[PDB]
Parts: sequence; C-alpha cells; structure tokens
Amino acid sequence: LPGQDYKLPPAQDKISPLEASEDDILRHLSFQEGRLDKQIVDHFSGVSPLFA
RNA sequence: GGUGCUGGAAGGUUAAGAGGAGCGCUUAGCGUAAGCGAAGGUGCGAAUUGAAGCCCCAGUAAACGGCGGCCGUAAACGGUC
Repeated sequence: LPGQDYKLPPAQDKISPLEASEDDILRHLSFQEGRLDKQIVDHFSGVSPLFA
C-alpha cells in the first residue's frame, strides 16, 4: 500500500549456493530415495527445476 | 476567505469651513440702426487646501462562523472541480 512500511519477500530457508563450500553443499541435501532435483530445488536459494 | 476587533496611510474617495479664478443682472457713458460697456451693488461660485470614515494591507477563531462533491483502489491512497 502507498505509505506502508516494506515487509520484504519471505525466507526460503536455504543456503547460498555460490561460494558456499565443497562440503556444505552435500552436508544438507541428504539424498535417500531419489528426489534429487527436488532436493536441489528446495535446499538451494533461487534455483529452477531446469537447472536441477 | 467574508464579517467583527486591533494595528498601519504607500495610493484614491473624501463634508463643513478657508480660498477666489471666471460667468450672468443692472448702468456713468460710447453707439444711425443692435449692441458694447469702467467703478459699485447683487447671484452662480471652478481650480487649490480641508480629519475621522470607506477601498486596501497584516494579525486575531475559549470572536461571528465554517470544516464539500464525483470516479477508482483496498479508514488510507490516487485522478479532477
């Protein structure tokens, strides 16, 4: 609304995918049964399913 | 903003009173005719001065008083008179 304070888009609860770590990237996806692309989607910030 | 109250004349409007230009009426006399006419007297009095007040300028609402309409958008914001 005009005049209202900004609230800022919600946090997706991920980690920064770039300049993260060669180890941080895997210590949190936790692949068990094969939802790999969806795990990349909902565990990384701002990534499309096409990139996964 | 308008009206009241208070303050301010830069500029116009200003009455009575001062002021007297000038213009009529009479005639001692100039005049063949019709008119002109000095000094007085008697009416109209133009310019120039002549305050408050009014137009004006500011403040004052626990002074008088007033605090709107249409169209959208989700009280609030946007467009217009």
